[PDB]
Amino acid sequence: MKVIFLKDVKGKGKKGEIKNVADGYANNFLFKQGLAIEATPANLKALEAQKQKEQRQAAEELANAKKLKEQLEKLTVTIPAKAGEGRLFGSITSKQIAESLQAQHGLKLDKRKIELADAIRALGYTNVPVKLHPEVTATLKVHVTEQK
Amino acid sequence: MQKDLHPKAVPCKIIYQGQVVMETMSTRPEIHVDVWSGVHPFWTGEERFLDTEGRVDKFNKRFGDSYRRGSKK
RNA sequence: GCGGAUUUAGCUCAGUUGGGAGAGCGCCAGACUGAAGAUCUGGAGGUCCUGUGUUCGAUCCACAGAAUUCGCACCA
RNA sequence: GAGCCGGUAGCGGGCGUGGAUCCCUGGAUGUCCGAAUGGGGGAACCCGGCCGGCGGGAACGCCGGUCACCGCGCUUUUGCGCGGGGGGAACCUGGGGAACUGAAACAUCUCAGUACCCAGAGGAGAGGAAAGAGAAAUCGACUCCCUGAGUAGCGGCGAGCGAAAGGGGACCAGCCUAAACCGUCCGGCUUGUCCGGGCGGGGUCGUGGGGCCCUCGGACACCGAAUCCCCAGCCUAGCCGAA
RNA sequence: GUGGUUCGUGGAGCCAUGGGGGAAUCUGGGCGGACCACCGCCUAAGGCUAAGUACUCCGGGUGACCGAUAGCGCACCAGU
RNA sequence: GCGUAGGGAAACCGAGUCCGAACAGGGCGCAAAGUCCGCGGCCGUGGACCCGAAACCGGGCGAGCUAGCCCUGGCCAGGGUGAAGCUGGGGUGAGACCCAGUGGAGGCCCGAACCGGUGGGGGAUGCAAACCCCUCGGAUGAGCUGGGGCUAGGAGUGAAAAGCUAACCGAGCCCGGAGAUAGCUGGUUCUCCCCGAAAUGACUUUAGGGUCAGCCUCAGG
RNA sequence: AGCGUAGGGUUAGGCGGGACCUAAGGUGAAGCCGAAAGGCGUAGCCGAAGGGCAGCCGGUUAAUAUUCCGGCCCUUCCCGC
RNA sequence: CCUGGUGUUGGCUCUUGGUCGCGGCGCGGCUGGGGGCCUAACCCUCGGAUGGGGGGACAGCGCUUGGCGGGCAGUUUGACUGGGGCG
RNA sequence: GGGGGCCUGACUGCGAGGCCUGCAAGCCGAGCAGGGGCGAAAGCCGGGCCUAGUGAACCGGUGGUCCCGUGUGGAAGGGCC
Repeated sequence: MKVIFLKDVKGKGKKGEIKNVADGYANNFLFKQGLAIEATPANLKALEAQKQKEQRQAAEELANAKKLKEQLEKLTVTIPAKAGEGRLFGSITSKQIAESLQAQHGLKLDKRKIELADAIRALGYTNVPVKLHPEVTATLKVHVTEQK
Repeated sequence: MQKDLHPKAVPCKIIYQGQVVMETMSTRPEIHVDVWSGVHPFWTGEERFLDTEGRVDKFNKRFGDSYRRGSKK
């Protein structure tokens, strides 16, 4: 039985799970129900088509987390707020993160990313391992300052 | 004609007849019966060109049913 | 005659570690009885189907014949 | 080419060479039944919508025409426009399909795939360019006649049944489409690359078709029809016609 | 498990199929009579195709064919 | 296509061959050669010397036959017998229960039409393919019935003998297999010449058939 | 002569059948099952001295008659008001 | 008519048997028996609609197995024989 | 016909030539060859003293052949013993 999956087999995993459900068995109860279909070359193309589409959405987004990547890991990270002699009066959040560099420096980037224990403040040079792409990120430099 | 398949015929003929073998494995065989009977499948419900339901049997049924060569479901 | 089932004491049968030949009996006897029966005691019961072979050693393992029994194979 | 109102010869009356009787072919009527079909029904009868004159409607209102069964395609829209079905002596294939009787019984066998019934095509259907035949590396459509052959062979090896290639002959004759490969699109999913159906490519005769790259190459090859008059044959009477 | 075939169960194939499994797209896939090697043939699982053979209701022709109890039974107000 | 060699299961050999390992026999060699045709006595397939039955098998044909069953009407002149009941009276508590009145059932009795058809009479080329005469049973009932229909003939129906199914159903009737087979039965034609039979023996699901012999006849040596 | 030839005879708004109704049963669009022919079969329809429906008495010919005469009794449809 | 395997006759779990391999037990592939509501076929159900309800892997029903089986169908059941038979 | 000695011809290939005979059967048999046994040897031996102890042909088993083998190599299968 060329069972073209679409969810379960234990659950739902509609991921390349062809399983000899068997004759009318798997035939009637599984898809009569509506949960995938049979070989049908059309599909046996359908699965590979969209597994290839998925293949563009990953390596691409790979090429999208590799462009900002290098361009990003080279230049600075300047944000001179106010302060006294250490620390700022309103710490420094990766929230104030985005806002700046973006608008200013330019390219849009998240604010859930960047690996921040808390709201620094120590102004000046203090790098921040910023999680950009799932496997590859950006431990960039950050030089703040109380422009006074 | 209302006892066939739609997706092909298969009804009729059937020249049965039993005997009492006992050959090649020694000596020779014999004869008897002289009857004639039927022999066929079964039918399920479908539909085409505004309702119709269909019928035809297994085999075939497993087919067109899956697909449909003149009307689907 | 194609196949399966088995073979030891008078009868019916156990017997697998390859080394003791065993049980029951029913049968015989003793005890008991007025006797016999019933009970208790005891005893016997040998071509382990035959032959040959294997083995230090054969009821047991190997090789033909057999017999009994059941099913089947029947167009000389 | 000059007689006629049929077989009726009879009474009573009449058409005709300013081409009657009749011979031809194409006509218009074709009452009621019958597949019947508008509806019903014991056939040859009795009943209904639309149009219809308007008709005696003497100062009072009808037949005629019509129309329409149902299964078939499908311009689907509310479906408008095409085919069928009923026949038919014999012959045709399919669908189904038997005892007698022979075997000097009779269960195998035979009569047979006959007789019959059913469906359906035609004027002929049947069949028909080969996953064929056989073995000389030989043959080639199908069919039919002779022959092969009462042979090879089937079998209570009994009664019987009993092929074919090859050779001779009649005839000849070849073609298509799914056949997703290409492009065209139309409709969907839901945008891609899926299935879909109309247009061509090709649309295979004896192994090819596409798609790519260079040689191409630049008019006689008509089929089962399609067509024109042609001799259109016949279609009944055509008409001379030696003494 | 039946068919047809000369094949009546047979050493018994090809083609056709009643039920059940359910391959390949040219070194593919049947075939040449169980099967197997090698050789040889063919390319299926859609379709159309006049002509060559069969049959007389019809019309004609012809008769070592008849003559009214023969011929079709029925030669003429007969399938009555 | 028969003859031109054949011999053999065959391979195959071949005027020789198969058995075999032996010159012992079987088949044949030895040409005598046919072959086609015509005309005949015959033999096989044929319906095939001619008519003859009971039956089997196919497709139709019928409940205005009759047996049923469904639907729907009609029909049983008179009379007789007298159960449930209800009314009243009756010794006990009520009653059982008795009696008397009324009352009117029952596949009930006596009997017409109507349904039938034992028991005798006639009739026997009848009046008639079941009828006439005298006689008899049933006579509100598994009652008789008209009209409408349903079933069906290897199948129906059947208060059931194998009955009835268009006047003889032990499996209807018509057309078809078909002119079934038919050791049995008959039937089997103009003259004349010639000779002249058997009625036994052997084997038969064979004995009143027929194979082979024995006895006939014609052609040549 | 209930035999031959010839001529002639039976008339209905109200009698019967239809122009109304259904049971059996038969048909039968749909629906259901057959190798084919076919089987069944809803609703609707067919189906009768069962249901329903508006008259009777006398006269009058060679024959008819509740129809023809006449005297008496009615019904349904239509148009008008 | 009864009957094994097979089919459109789908899920979930409870289990014992064989087997060969690595009296045994541990495992392992193999495969056999079986017990369960379910349930999406199937069928039936209906009860006022197409939804519900009930059975449910049944069974209907198809294919092969085997069995009963005079209900029916078709044949048969010798000769002799100083009559047919019995003998 | 009664014992004892070794011995098995209780043979293959064949049989001239007859008995009985419609059929098929049935039955006999010198002698020829290969190969033995018994006897010195001349010879006898192809079961019995006989005449009953029986069966067609097909339907098959099996030990031998290496005859056929359905395109050739073979085998299923078949023919012959």
